[PDB]
Amino acid sequence: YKNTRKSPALIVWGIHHSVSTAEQTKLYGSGNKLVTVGSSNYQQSFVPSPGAR
Amino acid sequence: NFMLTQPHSVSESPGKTVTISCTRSSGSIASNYVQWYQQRPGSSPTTVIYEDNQRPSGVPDRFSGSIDSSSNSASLTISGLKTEDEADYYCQSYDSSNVVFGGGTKLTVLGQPKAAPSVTLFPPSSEELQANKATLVCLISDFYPGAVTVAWKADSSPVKAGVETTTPSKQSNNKYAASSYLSLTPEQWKSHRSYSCQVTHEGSTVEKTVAPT
Amino acid sequence: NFMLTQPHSVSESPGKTVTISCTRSSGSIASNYVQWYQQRPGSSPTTVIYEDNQRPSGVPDRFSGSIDSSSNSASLTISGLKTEDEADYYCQSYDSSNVVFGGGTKLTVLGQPKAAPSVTLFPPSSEELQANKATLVCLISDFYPGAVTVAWKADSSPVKAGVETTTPSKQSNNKYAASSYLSLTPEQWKSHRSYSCQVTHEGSTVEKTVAPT
Amino acid sequence: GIDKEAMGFTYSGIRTNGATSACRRSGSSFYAEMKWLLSNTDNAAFPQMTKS
Repeated sequence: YKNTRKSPALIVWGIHHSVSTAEQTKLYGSGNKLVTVGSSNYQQSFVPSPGAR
Repeated sequence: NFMLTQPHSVSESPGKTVTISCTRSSGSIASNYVQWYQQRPGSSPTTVIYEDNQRPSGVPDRFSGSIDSSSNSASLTISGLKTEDEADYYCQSYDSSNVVFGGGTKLTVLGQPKAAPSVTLFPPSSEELQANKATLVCLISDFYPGAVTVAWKADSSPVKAGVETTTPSKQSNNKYAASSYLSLTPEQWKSHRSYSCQVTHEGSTVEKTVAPT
Repeated sequence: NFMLTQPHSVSESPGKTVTISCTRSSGSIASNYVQWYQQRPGSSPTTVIYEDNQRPSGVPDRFSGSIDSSSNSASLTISGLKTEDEADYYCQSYDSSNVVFGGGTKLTVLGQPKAAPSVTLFPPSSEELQANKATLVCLISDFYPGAVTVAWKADSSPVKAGVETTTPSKQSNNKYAASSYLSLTPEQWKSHRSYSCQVTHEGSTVEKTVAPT
Repeated sequence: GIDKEAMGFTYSGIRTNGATSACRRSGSSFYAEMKWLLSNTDNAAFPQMTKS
C-alpha cells in the first residue's frame, strides 16, 4: 500500500494465534507460518503462537 | 457441499489389523476436521476419533486416525482386533454450515470362513400379471460376512426405483440372509429384454438374470 | 535403574564399515546422552563419541555415533576400518545418580578367515576325587575372531556357580584359545547324570558333555 | 508481605522432579515455589499440556 495522502495513515493488522497447530494447519495450511511488515521507518516480523487461551 | 465415501464391507481375523477409508468428493480432506463414530448394533453411536486423530478418554490405543491428502482420504485403523470392535463405522466432516456423514462401514471379525452368497431370482407370477402388478424377488442366502450390496439392472441399465432391500439377518447356521424385491408394472416388465439382480459380496459379484416367459 | 546390552564381538574386513549397537533395557535411550569409550588392549580407555554424536579433538571423523528411538538403542558406526581400531568398545549412559556401562564389544579387524572352535571337555580325574575335590576342564582352541560365550549346564540347567573362565589368548597359529573350569564337590559330580560345556561362537553353539563312569 | 496459596496443578505422564546442585537444600533441589517439568523417563517426549 502507498499512502498518497498528505496525512500519516494509521495501518492496523492482526496476527492469528490458533487454538492448536492442528487448527492452524487446517485454516492456513501446514508448514511454518510467517508474516513480515516493512516500511521506510517501521519493520517487524511475526510468527503465530498457537495454543490454548 | 460434498460427499464422503467409505466401503460397505470390511472384514478381518481377531488380532489382525484393519483400515476403513473415507474419501471426500469435493474439497480437500485437510481443509476441516474429520470424526469417526462407531455404532454397535442396538446402541447409540459413540465417537472414537475427533480432529482426525484424537482418542477420547476410554478409547483403546489400537484405534488411530489419519489423513492422506494425496488420496484425499481419512483412514481409521484398528490394531489387534477384539470381538467387541464389531460395529458400523461412520466418518464425518464439515463444510460451510453442512455436516457430511459417510455411508457407513460394516466391520466384521471373522468367526467362520467366508462364504459367497447363493442367489435365486424369480420372475413375476402370471397371476400378479393379472392384478396388473409385477414383482421381482431376489433371494440371497448363506453368506458371511453379513454385508451385501444389491443392484438391479433393467436389461442393461441400473434401476433404483421400486427396489426394497432387506437388512441382512442371521440364519439358523450362523450365516446371514437377505431379500430384495423390485416393484414394477406389467407394461415395463414385458418392455425390456431381461432383468438382473446383482449381489456384491466382499468384492465379488454374482449376477442372475430372468426374462418374460 | 537399567542396563545396557552390547554384542560380544563385531567383525569386519579392513576398510569396511561396522556399527556397534547398544540397547537400553529400561527407559528411553534418548532421555540422556550416550558416550562411547575405546579401550585399546592393555591400556586405559579414551573417549570417541560424546553427547551421542560429538567427537572430541583428535578422533577420526569416520567414527559417528547415533541414536534409534524405535529399537531403543544407540549406535557407533566406524567407516573405513584401520588395524588401529581393534579394541574394546563400551557405551555409557546415565540415570538419576547412577552411571551404567555397557557389557563391552570386542571389535576385531579380520586378518585371516573365520575359524570355528575346537572344544574338548575333561571330567574330573579320579585322583582328584581322592582329595574330595572335583574340577571340570573345558578347553577351547582354534577360533577367530577371539570371543567366546561359555555356558555350563549341569544335566539340563545353567550353572554359573563355580565357573572361572580365562580371557582368550593369541595362539601360536594366530588364532585364539581359552579355557573354563567348573569347580565342584564329588557329591554334585556324582549327583547329576551329565555335565555339559556349551561354547557359543558367531551365534553358533557347540556342546561337549561328560558324565561319571 | 506475601501470603502464598497452592494452585492445585496435577501432572500425569511427565517428570516433575527437576533439580540441580545450584539450589542446594542438603542435596540437588530446586525453587520451593516452582516445578521444573521434564519429559517422562520412559518415553522422551513432552506432550502439549493445558493448566489453568
